[PDB]
Amino acid sequence: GNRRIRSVGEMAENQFRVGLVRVERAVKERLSLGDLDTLMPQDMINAKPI
Amino acid sequence: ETLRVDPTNDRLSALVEIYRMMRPGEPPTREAAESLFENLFFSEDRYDLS
Amino acid sequence: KKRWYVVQAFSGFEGRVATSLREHIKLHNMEDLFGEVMVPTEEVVEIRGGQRRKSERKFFPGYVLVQMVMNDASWHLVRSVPRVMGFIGGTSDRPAPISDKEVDAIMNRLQQ
Amino acid sequence: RERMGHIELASPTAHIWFLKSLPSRIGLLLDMPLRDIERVLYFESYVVIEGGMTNLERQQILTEEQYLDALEEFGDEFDAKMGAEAIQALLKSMDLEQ
DNA sequence: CCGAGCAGCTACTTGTGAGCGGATA
DNA sequence: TATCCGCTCACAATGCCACACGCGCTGCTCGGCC
RNA sequence: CACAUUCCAACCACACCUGGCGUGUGGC
Repeated sequence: GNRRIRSVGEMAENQFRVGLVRVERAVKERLSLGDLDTLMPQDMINAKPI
Repeated sequence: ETLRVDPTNDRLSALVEIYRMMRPGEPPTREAAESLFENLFFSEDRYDLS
Repeated sequence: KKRWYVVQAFSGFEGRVATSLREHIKLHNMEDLFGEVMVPTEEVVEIRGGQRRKSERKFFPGYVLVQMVMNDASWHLVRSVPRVMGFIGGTSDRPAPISDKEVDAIMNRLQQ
Repeated sequence: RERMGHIELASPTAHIWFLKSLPSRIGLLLDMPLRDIERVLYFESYVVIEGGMTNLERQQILTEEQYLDALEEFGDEFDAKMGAEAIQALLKSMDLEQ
């Protein structure tokens, strides 16, 4: 009752979040200069970390 | 006993003392230190009780 | 007084950290407390020759020393922006700035 | 297999084994607490040398403020170096029999 | 500009012994 | 001022064997008397 | 004149290969 079991799904979601926080910091520092009418919501995101 | 061993009395000195306990040195003001205490235990980005 | 404190950043990201701290200063409208980046990478040393004569605006240690007024809010602002791993200075956390002699020295390095 | 070279370090540095032995050699030899020697080693404080006519103790340590406020008292004979070079000068200026 | 090598993107052990304050007579 | 007590840090925790696998991408910096 | 070596019928010399380190698993 005090020991919890985690499956592959929970670990995968955890690692997805670990990558997502890095991509979040990246998109936040990239949004510091992006203005209106200059970029589509595609270039600010990279595949690398996640 | 925990009260008579408490060095600080008000809320602001408590915050700066707990900040010094968390981070070595870096002595802020009361408002600057409170950011840590409010971001570590009561922010949904660094505390994720499922 | 706007003193010239020294700050270290991530290896290579010196100019990027400089522009990030400038955008942070322009963000919280705290220009009355800071000066400019004073990026000391004035090392136009280049290699010229056959179809390749570009310049190198690099070749300097990773130091982005910034002119600013030392304060709690100023320090917390320049530390809140990431990639600021190095805040040089012998102190607990409140260091002493550089003197005017080294100021003129780095100014001469800027002019040369 | 046997021929070796060397590196001429521009700044003489301390040997971490003799500084983190617990008890460290310099910590007992230089009759100075290991905390202050570590403070001098990582360049966050000063240690004075060749006191002589100054009011300070020759082996005493100082911070940056403790150095700037005391520099105006003596600037010619009072000197406080701040790097493994300081403890090297301490070693070289130490007598064994005395 | 070209090529070559290298950097950013933690806590259920417990026990033993030694050392460094520290507070009490 | 001596001296026991409490907090902190270094060091240790078989042995063998067998198999399998791994150190990336973008980015940054240094390389050079014919 | 002197010091110092002499570059070519079989063949001697020109050989032979990843525990750097970590992780995972299994056995005794």
